[PDB]
Amino acid sequence: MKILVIQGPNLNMLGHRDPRLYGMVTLDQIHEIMQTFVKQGNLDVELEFFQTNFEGEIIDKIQESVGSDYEGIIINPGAFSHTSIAIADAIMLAGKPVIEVHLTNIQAREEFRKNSYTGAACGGVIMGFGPLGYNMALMAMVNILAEMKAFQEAQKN
Amino acid sequence: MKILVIQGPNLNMLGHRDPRLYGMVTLDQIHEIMQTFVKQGNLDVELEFFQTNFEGEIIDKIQESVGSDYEGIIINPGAFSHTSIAIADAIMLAGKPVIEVHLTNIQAREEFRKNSYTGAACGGVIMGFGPLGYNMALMAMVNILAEMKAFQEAQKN
Amino acid sequence: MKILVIQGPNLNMLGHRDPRLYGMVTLDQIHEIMQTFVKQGNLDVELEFFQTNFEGEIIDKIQESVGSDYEGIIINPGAFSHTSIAIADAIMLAGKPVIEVHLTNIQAREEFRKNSYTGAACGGVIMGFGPLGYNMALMAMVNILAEMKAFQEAQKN
Ligand SMILES: COc1ccc(C[C@@H]2C(=O)[C@@H](O)[C@H](O)C[C@]2(O)C(=O)O)cc1
Ligand SMILES: COc1ccc(C[C@@H]2C(=O)[C@@H](O)[C@H](O)C[C@]2(O)C(=O)O)cc1
Ligand SMILES: COc1ccc(C[C@@H]2C(=O)[C@@H](O)[C@H](O)C[C@]2(O)C(=O)O)cc1
Repeated sequence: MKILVIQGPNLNMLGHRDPRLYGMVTLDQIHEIMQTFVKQGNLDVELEFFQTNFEGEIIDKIQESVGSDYEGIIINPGAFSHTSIAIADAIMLAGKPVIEVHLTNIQAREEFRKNSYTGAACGGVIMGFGPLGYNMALMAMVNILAEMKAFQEAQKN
Repeated sequence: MKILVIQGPNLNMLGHRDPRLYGMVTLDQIHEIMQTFVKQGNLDVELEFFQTNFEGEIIDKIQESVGSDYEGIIINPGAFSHTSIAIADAIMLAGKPVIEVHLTNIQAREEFRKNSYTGAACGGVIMGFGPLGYNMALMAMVNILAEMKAFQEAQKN
Repeated sequence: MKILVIQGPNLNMLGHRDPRLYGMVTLDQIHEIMQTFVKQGNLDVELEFFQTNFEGEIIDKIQESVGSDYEGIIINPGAFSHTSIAIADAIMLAGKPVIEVHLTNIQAREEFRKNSYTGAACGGVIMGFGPLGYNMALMAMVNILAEMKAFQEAQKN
């Protein structure tokens, strides 16, 4: 399975600013960690990574996964989680599993971060585990996809 | 008259997901339905179509219309209707009639879709007729333009 | 010191619409006025100007200044002030002083203009002086930077 990993605004600045809620691990490092979770679990999973500060590039990227070779999306829309009805609408039209990840616990910060329009549109949401949350999402995605295919095996029969 | 039609985010995915509020017709077909309306009524109207998932491309495009061939704009800002103060400000400086269209009835859906910052800046708003809404906007644009022209022609006399 | 000046959406349209709150001076004219203020003060300041209608372009530009030789930013996020948590987050990681400027007094307009997420992340905010507000920001920026430097080399010894 090809799994698309989408990283929203300012996530490329990880490990260069703000080790209060963020630590000192970089975005590339998290992606390396995801890669070795796949490698070593021996999962038939090809990860593709995409980071952007543009809401429209996120929407473009989600729309291009439709009818593509991608079976699922792992997304951290960053600040756009709280504001982007348009990303939420793209998610609802994706026709495939989408898991939202947050590094931080968005229930425990400013009032303006508590709402997630994107999260409400995703099947599941993970927050507050830092980098590990992405490994959690990979484990879930693999199980969701296995379960979906095995359901559609015994489906026709 | 050159009339510019702007379609916002996810509108390019019509007929490719969600047959309930949206049906099964595509964006390209709606645009062919519009041309057909210009013909069957012999309107002296040249249409240019533009879809984007980018808030800034929408703003650039409205701005580009200022002191241009374009006599008016028919716009469906999509989800950005409810959030984009910047698109509303661009509409306010366009110096020409702008009409907002929605496919769905935005008074009858989620609470976060009820506000249209963009619609409030437009001269008039149309919602809940599906594809047909765009032809209704066409008919109004022609009438508004004719009345501006006549008023101006009888302003010098 | 190189100083970065970022101008948000619709600001390029100054003088080309709406002398009610906005007057008749253009964006290019404002930037010459700032240049003049530097020249006349014999300030050792190199200004770089950037305007965009794109939220992600503003965020890329703020990030690009991290680690560079730009020592400060003067920003008018325009309508994104009221909406963009993502731009506020970028300001928070900038690692350098950032001053927000508005031409108009945003406490005295529509209720939706009152909140500035970006202004709250900035060290200081200036509003309602028209173009003059940008020379006020320049004066402050120079004084803040000289203060910061007079402190670094004195804490060293
Ligand atoms: C140093 O750059 C950052 C800035 C913010 C975050 C947190 C993410 C955001 O961008 C926030 O706007 C959002 O509220 C939560 C966030 O999505 C997360 O916890 O992963 C991560 C790295
Ligand atoms: C198939 O993809 C979509 C998703 C949403 C819409 C509706 C338009 C939007 O994008 C919404 O976010 C908005 O609230 C209403 C909408 O403007 C419309 O009814 O045309 C259309 C097609
Ligand atoms: C001629 O075009 C404009 C439109 C609005 C402004 C005001 C600026 C904005 O873009 C607003 O959305 C914001 O609320 C205040 C503003 O930032 C300002 O006073 O500079 C300036 C020029």
